[PDB]
Amino acid sequence: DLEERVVTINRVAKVVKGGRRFRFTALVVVGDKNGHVGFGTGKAQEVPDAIRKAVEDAKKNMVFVPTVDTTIPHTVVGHFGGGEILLKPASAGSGVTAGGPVRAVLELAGVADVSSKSLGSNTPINMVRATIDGIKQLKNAEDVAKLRGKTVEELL
RNA sequence: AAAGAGAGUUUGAUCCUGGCUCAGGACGAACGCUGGCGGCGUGCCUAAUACAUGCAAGUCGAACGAACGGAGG
Ligand SMILES: [Mg+2]
Ligand SMILES: [Mg+2]
Ligand SMILES: [Mg+2]
Ligand SMILES: [Mg+2]
Ligand SMILES: [Mg+2]
Ligand SMILES: [Mg+2]
Repeated sequence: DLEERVVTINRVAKVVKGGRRFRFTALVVVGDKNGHVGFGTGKAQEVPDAIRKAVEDAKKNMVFVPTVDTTIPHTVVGHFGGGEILLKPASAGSGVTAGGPVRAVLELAGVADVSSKSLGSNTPINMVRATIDGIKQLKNAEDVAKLRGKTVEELL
């Protein structure tokens, strides 16, 4: 299946000679606890329509998270735009410590032991983009062992 | 083995930079409302300002000076 959570909704405007027109832009993070997660944005005159459009957008750009032993294999840093998110492994039973959007994306991804810090701006969309970007350069022991032509025991 | 949570605020709406404020912990603490008990601790942070009253450094007859029972008269 696919579970979704709403992050934020913002009312944006645009000026015309007859006044102004407003509409809502909604950010939605979808994912399942198997290790798949994604984010999306929607825009509509009504909030539920924006949520539905954001969900449909998020369903099209899913990614995967390596979650060996329910923990990030190694620390990484995202760098998208003006946001910075640092993710590092945590011990078993430590829970998840993160900011709002980062907590949402990590919880929907499926990880249970990870600690993160925000080192940049606090704009939610840039925070989510930075978190996903940091998730990009994750690694698995088997994959790097195959890349370097050796076994896991030799590498670890 | 250890390993870090953010929020509000400049705009008609944005994205950055930047300051201000708040969410936590600790006192030899003080003030306000209130107040049942037990154990263990702490109590002039200011005037090293001025001091009633009492006690805190004396002891050795094995180196040289006591009343009584009591020799004797
Ligand atoms: Mg797009
Ligand atoms: Mg505040
Ligand atoms: Mg009191
Ligand atoms: Mg009282
Ligand atoms: Mg008591
Ligand atoms: Mg003193």
